Amino acid sequence: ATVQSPDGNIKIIISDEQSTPSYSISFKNKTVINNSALGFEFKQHAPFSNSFKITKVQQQSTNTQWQQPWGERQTVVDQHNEVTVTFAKPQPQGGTYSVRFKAFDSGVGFRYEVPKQAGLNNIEITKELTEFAVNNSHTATAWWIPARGWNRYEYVYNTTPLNDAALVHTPFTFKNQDGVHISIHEAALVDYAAMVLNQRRPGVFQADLTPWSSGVAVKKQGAFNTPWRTIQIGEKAVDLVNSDIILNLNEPNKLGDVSWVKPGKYIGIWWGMHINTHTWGSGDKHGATTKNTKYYMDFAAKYGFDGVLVEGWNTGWDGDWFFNGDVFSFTQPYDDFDIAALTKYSKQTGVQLIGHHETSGNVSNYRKQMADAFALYEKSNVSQVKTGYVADGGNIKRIDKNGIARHEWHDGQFMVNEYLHNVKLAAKHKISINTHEPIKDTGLRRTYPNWITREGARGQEFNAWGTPPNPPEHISMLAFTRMLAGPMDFTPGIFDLSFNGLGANTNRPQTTLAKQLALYVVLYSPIQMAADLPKNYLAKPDAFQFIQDVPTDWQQSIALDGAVGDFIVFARKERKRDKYTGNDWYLGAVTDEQARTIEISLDFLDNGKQFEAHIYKDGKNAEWKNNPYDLTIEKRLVTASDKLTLKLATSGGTAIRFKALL
Ligand SMILES: [Ca+2]
Ligand SMILES: [Cl-]
Ligand SMILES: [Cl-]
Ligand SMILES: [Mg+2]
Repeated sequence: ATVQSPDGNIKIIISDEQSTPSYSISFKNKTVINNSALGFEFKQHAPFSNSFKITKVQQQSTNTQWQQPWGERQTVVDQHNEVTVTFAKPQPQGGTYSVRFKAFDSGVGFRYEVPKQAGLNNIEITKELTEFAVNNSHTATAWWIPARGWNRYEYVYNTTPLNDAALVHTPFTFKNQDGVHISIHEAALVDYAAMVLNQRRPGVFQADLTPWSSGVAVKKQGAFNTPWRTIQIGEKAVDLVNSDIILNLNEPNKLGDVSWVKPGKYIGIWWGMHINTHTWGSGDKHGATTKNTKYYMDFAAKYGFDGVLVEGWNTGWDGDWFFNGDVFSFTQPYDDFDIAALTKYSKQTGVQLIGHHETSGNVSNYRKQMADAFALYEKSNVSQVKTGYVADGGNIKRIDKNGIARHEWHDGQFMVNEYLHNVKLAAKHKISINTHEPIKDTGLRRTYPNWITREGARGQEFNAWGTPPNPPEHISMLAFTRMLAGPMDFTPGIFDLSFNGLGANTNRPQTTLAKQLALYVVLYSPIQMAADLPKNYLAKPDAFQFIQDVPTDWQQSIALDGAVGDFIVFARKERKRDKYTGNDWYLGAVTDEQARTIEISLDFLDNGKQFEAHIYKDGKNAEWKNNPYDLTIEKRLVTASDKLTLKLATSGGTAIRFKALL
């Protein structure tokens, strides 16, 4: 069986000639994915592996578009060819299953659909046999983070030959010697275990499902489908970025009217604890006090921020909060945090309190309190909650039905279901969720638009204490790996880079000031933090104006140029909403440890309109180690026929507001 992208450049061949069912993929008539196996093994049920033959293919196609409630673009185009391939094996130990393939111009998705059949009752998958066999893997280069490690998704990216990537998380991005870029991920991860990629024979990446503590991967009753497995393929790195395949593979919005989900910018009592000017726990330096929260709310109201995150408001942080998962209350504030007074103040200022639920990995202590916790927040006019699951890999703690503690993975079926339960319950209270230590993004924000963002990668917080902090290349890695999954709460915008001393050997963002501004356009999220202390923004009002101006919701987004681990340039057009007319464009560019010159055409600007570019760029002598603050701000009249030379300092960047003129 064969299915091709609409333009014909991607071609998938599905076969039954090998030991098992298999597929392969060519791009512009060069094989990029060799024969790759399909099937399952189960704990007790007979395997779905060899001796299955193709009995039927069903071809169809799609050419449609749909609108996002919020996002990186307003209109999403869905154009693909589709084939459902049915496999059958005769008895004894026979069976049948289908695989559905969708071929887009930017990549392919496939999933298994196992129908009701005699003897398929309560089953437990122990292995998914799916492979991604990369052709010419000996000359390919990969950019990856290890899977199953003690620190979950929070690793800096490795740059290695593809054959060195032994056990990796997705999105898993690499390029072959021809320059073709490929990224493997998954979409609509629902009631199933996350896929890790395990390199077997060289270049053969086998699905490695994250298991329950008991050792099985996925529990199902009867007929079941898998999540989609996705293979993005493009001639350029930015072709991976500019694809909507992950969203297109998810089910449409199930929450109805989601106008109560509000993209916007926020600040927080947060960074002070990470740089040790405040504590999460009670005492003389407690961050989460009524007085401090009102001070942040006044600042937010004055400078145009929608909400104030406050961490450490609830009892249980005293001591070493990493070990306090059993004792957190999600309804009882500390005595110095007057939530009723802050509810009144939020209505008086128009600035909302943003809630915070850190579990330190104990999800049963959270689950038992969750209904009361969201009721309190709904009563308190709280519309967004940041959740947290800080614990080492494999050390989620749950209490089973017999009262016995078990350890689970953040990305097993158990936690996949746990996260979605939290999001669905929050939606009943009109609360949106920002998940730290999450399951990776698989596009479910389409289906549940209150799941607005997540962390699931090293963000700004590692620049306070990472030892070492994130390297200069980190953003340009994220843009082509983690960010292919969906939005990230990076918490950009640190203006005081000197709190631990300057130079290359201290814990600090290893960037220039202009790169901190560029992050607001480079890293998409519907909510963007201005992460720093308010007084640090008051010290730099001209630079702060960009953060005040920049939206977080976009009618269109275009990655204009870039290279993995080196640089990226984004242009985005604001969505018409709230104070934004919908006419302004924004640009952000960042580099790695190297200074870089990038030539950019402005032909993305609307034809026939004049713009005033407000350009925030590295000063002539800027360099991140000892001169990160040199900054130039320039105004320049431009149109679509103009061009721009970006001059990025070492770990530098540029941020631009293109203000449409009447
Ligand atoms: Ca974290
Ligand atoms: Cl994580
Ligand atoms: Cl960084
Ligand atoms: Mg580089």
